[PDB]
Amino acid sequence: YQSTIVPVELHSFEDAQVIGGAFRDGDAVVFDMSLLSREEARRIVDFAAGLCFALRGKMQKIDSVTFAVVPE
Amino acid sequence: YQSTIVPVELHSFEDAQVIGGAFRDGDAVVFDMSLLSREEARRIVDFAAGLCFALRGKMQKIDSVTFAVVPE
Repeated sequence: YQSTIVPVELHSFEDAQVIGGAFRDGDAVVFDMSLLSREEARRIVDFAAGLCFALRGKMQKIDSVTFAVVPE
Repeated sequence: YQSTIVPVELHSFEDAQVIGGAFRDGDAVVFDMSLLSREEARRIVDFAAGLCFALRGKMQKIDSVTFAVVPE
């Protein structure tokens, strides 16, 4: 069974849990921050860095509004 | 062998890895943000929330400049 990257269009910092749940279960996540304020985008990236640290994953910047988190 | 909470006096956002390493190994961490700028304190708390989410831990606010992360 294939494990396609989970795409997430973010709406607020509360959606950090959507990236977190998928990544915690072992899925790569690609997320879009273009509907967020500058403040909330920063918050998401910091939360995602904490996810990656905890589970030994890697965060990749695709562009100014698109990042991916990839499991170990 | 006892597992005493790890106290961390933070100096920059780079010290998120000090909270992260201890919490990832299963230690509770109590950290002080009184030497940080407002910007960096926010960044630390968001990174710590990502750590807690990933490993099913809990973050507790002690006061405006002191928080703890506790493993599951």
